[PDB]
Amino acid sequence: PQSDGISNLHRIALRFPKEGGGYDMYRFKVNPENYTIDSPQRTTAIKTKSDIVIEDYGKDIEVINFTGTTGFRPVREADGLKTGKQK
Amino acid sequence: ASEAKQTVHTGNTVLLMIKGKPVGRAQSASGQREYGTTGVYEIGSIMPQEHVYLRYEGTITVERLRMKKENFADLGYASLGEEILKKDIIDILVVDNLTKQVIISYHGCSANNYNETWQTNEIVTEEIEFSYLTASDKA
Amino acid sequence: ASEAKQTVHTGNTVLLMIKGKPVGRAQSASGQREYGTTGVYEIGSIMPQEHVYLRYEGTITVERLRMKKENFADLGYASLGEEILKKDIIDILVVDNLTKQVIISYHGCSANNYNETWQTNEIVTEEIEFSYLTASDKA
Amino acid sequence: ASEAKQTVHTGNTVLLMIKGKPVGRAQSASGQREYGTTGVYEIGSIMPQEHVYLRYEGTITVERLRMKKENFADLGYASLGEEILKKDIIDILVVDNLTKQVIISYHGCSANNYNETWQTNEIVTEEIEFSYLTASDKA
Amino acid sequence: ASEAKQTVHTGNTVLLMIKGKPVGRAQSASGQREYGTTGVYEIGSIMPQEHVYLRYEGTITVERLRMKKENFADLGYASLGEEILKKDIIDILVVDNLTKQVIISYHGCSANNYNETWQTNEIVTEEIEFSYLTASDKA
Amino acid sequence: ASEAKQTVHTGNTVLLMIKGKPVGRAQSASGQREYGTTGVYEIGSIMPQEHVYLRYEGTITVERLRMKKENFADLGYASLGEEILKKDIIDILVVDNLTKQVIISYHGCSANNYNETWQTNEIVTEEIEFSYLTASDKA
Amino acid sequence: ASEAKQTVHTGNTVLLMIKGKPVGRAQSASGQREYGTTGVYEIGSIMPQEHVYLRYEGTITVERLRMKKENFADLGYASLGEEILKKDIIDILVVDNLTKQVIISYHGCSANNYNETWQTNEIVTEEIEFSYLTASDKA
Repeated sequence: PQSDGISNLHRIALRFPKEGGGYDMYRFKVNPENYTIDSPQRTTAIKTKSDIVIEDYGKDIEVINFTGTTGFRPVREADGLKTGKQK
Repeated sequence: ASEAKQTVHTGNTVLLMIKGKPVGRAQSASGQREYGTTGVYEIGSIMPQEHVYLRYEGTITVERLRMKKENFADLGYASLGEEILKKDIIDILVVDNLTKQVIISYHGCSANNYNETWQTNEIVTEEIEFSYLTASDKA
Repeated sequence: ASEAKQTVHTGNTVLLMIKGKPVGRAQSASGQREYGTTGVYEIGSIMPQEHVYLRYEGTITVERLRMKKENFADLGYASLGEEILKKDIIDILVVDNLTKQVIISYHGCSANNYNETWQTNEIVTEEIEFSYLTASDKA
Repeated sequence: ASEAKQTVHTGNTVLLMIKGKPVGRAQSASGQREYGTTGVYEIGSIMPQEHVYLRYEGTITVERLRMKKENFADLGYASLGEEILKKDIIDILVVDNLTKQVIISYHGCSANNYNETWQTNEIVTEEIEFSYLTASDKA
Repeated sequence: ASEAKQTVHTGNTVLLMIKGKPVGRAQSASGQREYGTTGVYEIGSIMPQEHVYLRYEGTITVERLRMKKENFADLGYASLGEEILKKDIIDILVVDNLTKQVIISYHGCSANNYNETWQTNEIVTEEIEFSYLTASDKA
Repeated sequence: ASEAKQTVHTGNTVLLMIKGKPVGRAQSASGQREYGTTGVYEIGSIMPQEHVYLRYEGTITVERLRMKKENFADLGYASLGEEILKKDIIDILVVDNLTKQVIISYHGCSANNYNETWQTNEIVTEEIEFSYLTASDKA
Repeated sequence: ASEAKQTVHTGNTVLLMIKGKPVGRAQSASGQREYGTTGVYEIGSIMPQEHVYLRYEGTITVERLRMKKENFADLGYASLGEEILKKDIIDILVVDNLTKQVIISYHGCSANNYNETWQTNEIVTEEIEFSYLTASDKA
């Protein structure tokens, strides 16, 4: 949920794979500043001498891109006290 | 009322010192600071998460009636033309007149500008707007 | 007319409390809170159809006459140089004199700019501008 | 001179109402509008062909002495921190004191800012700069 | 001295006529007309060799004390919301009191901004800013 | 003191002339000039090598009480709407009242704006801000 | 008190010398010299570690009451039109009245803007703004 006056903000988390199986849980302590998501389509257009032909092949590989800054002031961690540079 | 027994600084009880020497006929000594504070905004909430510092900025302005000798050029602080490159870090203090005890120091300064005015039936003045690295104090 | 019956708040019926202590010899405190409120416009219709809120731009300024000692910097609220670093978050409260009921409170302030002003003859004056995370109150 | 027989509004004969309730100790109630009018210029002539509207803009500012109770936070209009997202469209009227007849209405508002001042030997104030969608009137 | 012999126009010898009626209890009317005049410069010569005219930026402001009724909005010149839409072009004339000869005229005005101002105690004041297609006159 | 024997110009001893005709009830005649001077800076030194001129700019403002006849529209200088394109280079002088000897001339002008004010119990005025090519003088 | 013993410079003890002659009936002369001083910041540390100097932005303004003749333009310092061209570099000195010792000097001034001001009744006033290559002095 976003801050909507009904629930408090909940920030993004990355769950990386662990060498021996199972997973990490890297959660961001400041959320991104820019967040962009692209959804390209594989549709192509060819122009015949007397008509246009529209052809589609379905959904294409989506792209996720986002940008942000790690906080400055120290913030407690679920198993430590880690600063922004350590994060 | 009494000097030792008041508990606010009047301009009476403050000396202004610079290059280890008291100044005659100084007027104002305004010291302004900006720590460029601008907290991180964050998509998903309306309000800043923490307020954080982005660049120190320190200005001290001194204004003075122009004395016939020992003006800020004669005391060596101010200068005209290229000669400024020969100058070095000037040093400034604010002191208790009643005990000669430092209130604060400005531990490294340089001039921005050296404004001057002559006017009809008026007293001439120097003005200097120094920039400075840091300010500190002990005792 | 009397304190026990007047309907309006005044400079004499309020106390400004910082870190559990009353501020001495302030002159004014002023707070601006702006939500960056903006209307959402639309092609085909000239007028906006709702407002929305952008960033909680929240600030309080404190102007004060310099106590002979125990000023902000000396007592440990303002800072100079890389002292700004160490000065963790500070809390401020505006307090109703007789009962010391809360009027409003500022969870976690943070300095922006600090101005100490000396002038010919007159009393030394101090200015600080604080930005805070969230203002709040309880009765 | 007489109330029923003058033909100009003094601040005497105007009530200010908000959320269906009269306000105590309000001061100014300035309502400003901009219809972003900027007529089309056109190559081949010096002068605009017709003046046309590009975006409605409506601001109503209210300024008030801070009352001990039923301030604009207690009446629910203003608010501090995230809690604003819980708020809803406030509603404001300007009324004939002598007959309780509406002069104009502002049929949907939201706050921009909630400026406040405490000062030495002075009366405290609230200020609100509401933005609003539309204004209308009947009778 | 007398009206029948004075050489100068005054506030008392002029009437402001809008849509065929005299405006009541105005305070000031001021008109700016700027041609955007600009000089044409040249390589090799530092000074411009002619001026040319860009855009007829023409405006008149009207400031008025609020009549108890029949103000601009009530009588049907100013507007609110999507009423701005329907209010077709309006004409204004400045008129020489005795003869009601034309002084100047504004073919087709159009609103820009509308400001109604209430304040403690005092008379309510109104401001409107109009932009027009072409100013003109005949004797 | 005496007219022939003073050696400073009072507004008394100056006539203002325009299109070869003296003006009645003119007020101010401010003439401002900017030669866009901005000397060449140069990498390898702190200071400008020579100060050089980048664009001539000449403005003369005239302010006048609005006369009942022979206003700046009747004298043909000012104009309303498209009709300005029909106008031609106006010509202005500043003259010794005591001898009708030119002090300076403005040898080619055009209007920027034609600001006007009517106000309650006040004298009406014209204002013109002419731009001009060159200024010169002989004898 | 006396000229032979006072410690401060005043409008009455100074003479302004241009091209070897004293300026008559000036009102004020004011000079701004700014080095464009700027601090060099750094990643990882919030405060700047030295200042450096950019451009010698040096200026003097002269304001004067118009002498009946031999003003700046007439006597050959100010200029109009393509006269600016021919007016080679000019030198100015500020001079201590009794001894005519140098106070400060301006090697090679150059005009920026020239303003001649006529107004109803009052004395005609003149303004010139000069920019110079290097200010300097010798005792």
